Amino acid sequence: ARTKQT
Amino acid sequence: SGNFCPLCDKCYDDDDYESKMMQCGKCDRWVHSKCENLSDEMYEILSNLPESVAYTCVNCTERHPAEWRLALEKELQISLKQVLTALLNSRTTSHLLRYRQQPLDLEGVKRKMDQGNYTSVLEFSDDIVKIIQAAINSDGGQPEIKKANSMVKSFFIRQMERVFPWFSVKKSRFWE
Ligand SMILES: [Zn+2]
Ligand SMILES: [Zn+2]
Repeated sequence: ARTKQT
Repeated sequence: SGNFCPLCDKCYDDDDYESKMMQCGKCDRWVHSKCENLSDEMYEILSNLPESVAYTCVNCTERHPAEWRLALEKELQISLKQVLTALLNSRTTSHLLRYRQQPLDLEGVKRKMDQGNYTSVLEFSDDIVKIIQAAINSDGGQPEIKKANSMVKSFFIRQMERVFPWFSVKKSRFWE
């Protein structure tokens, strides 16, 4: 899952 | 250079990474963690799921519950249980903390765990810190006990940091 943290 | 979150409609810049959002693998839109009712803990855990588990927004999710929601729920319980079994299987800590004589001991932690009542990493860790610190406060100045309690304390902190790197176990209100 892509997040701003990824 | 940007777009709007499909749920709350707040704007965002494509190059702004100072926010808590997930990008839908199908429409490429970014959605706020808050717009999926996700706590900061869950956002951190979601950020750590495998790349094969894509986030999908409400508009692009065809099957409910979305696959990422199922993976997230399971990952949290698995991670928690991981720490709990490691403590239950640890001879020294089990010795001193599983059975005593709201969770009063690790056995109480398990009943809570099994009943599916643990959602918060902070609450889970707090329950265990309480049990460890309680043992420490009642070491009775007995040195072999102290060495023992200090060891299970470091073991717990290491288990927590490995399973939950983003979480500050050392900041627990219950350490004295
Ligand atoms: Zn939003
Ligand atoms: Zn989408």
